Amino acid sequence: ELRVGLEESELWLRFKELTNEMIVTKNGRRMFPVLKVNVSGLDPNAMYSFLLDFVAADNHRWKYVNGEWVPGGKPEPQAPSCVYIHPDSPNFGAHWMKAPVSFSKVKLTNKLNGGGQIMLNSLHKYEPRIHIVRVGGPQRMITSHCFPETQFIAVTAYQNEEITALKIKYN
Ligand SMILES: CCn1cc(NC(=O)C2CCC2)cn1
Repeated sequence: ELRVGLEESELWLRFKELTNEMIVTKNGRRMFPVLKVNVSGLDPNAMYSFLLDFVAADNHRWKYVNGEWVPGGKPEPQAPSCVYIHPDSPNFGAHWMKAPVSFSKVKLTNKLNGGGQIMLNSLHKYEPRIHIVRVGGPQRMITSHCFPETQFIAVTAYQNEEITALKIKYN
């Protein structure tokens, strides 16, 4: 059975219990913590690409109001985000299972750009999701996994200094 797990879940849970925030810039900003996934149960010899996208967790705008995050009252349907291809893709099952698959080079932006950078809406809450795509073979296959532990609000600057402090303490 194909098993997908989150590396460093206990750290992600520290961020999550404060409401995690990720900075977005015009040119795009890398994530901290980095999404790292433990994968087992692949065919060592089969061919796979690792894809990353961000699901709008709800249809609302969020605002930091008197030291706490609160959703607006005006739901807007959230278009799905663009997909980031892990740069080691495409690659053998063995490659993907020998060390945690680390998305250290994805950059989160607030502006439509050449591409590579993933555009998110500022003050929307996001749930990271991967797709493991079996490629090359006749029969294609996808397996998808969400990481609730890694939810965050996209922000142009940090609102909760408790987050600012955790980011510095562990980077
Ligand atoms: C990072 C190098 N790279 C990989 C691709 N495309 C794929 O792997 C396709 C299989 C479905 C997505 C394009 N560039």
